[PDB]
Amino acid sequence: GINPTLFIAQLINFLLLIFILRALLYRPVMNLLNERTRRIEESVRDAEKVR
Amino acid sequence: EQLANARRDYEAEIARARQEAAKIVAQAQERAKQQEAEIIAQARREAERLKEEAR
Repeated sequence: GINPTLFIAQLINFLLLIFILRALLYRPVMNLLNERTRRIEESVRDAEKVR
Repeated sequence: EQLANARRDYEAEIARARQEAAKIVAQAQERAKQQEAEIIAQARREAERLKEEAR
């Protein structure tokens, strides 16, 4: 398969899938940040309560 | 959640410790009153013995 039109279409589809994956990965970063913040807050609260 | 509830739990624990301290203070006061009454009785007995010796 050697066709410039096919290559252009494949590149366009790859770019669209890249945007979709960008949104999907942007969600996981927020999820991980929320988890880390929750863990830090829990540790701080436990220390304060013990003191 | 344990820390959030444990703020009030520690407040209640301080209140319970204060109640236990009040109970211990009451027991100590009762013991001290008994000791003071015993000392007063001993002083009265010594006074009676001294009066008898003087007679």
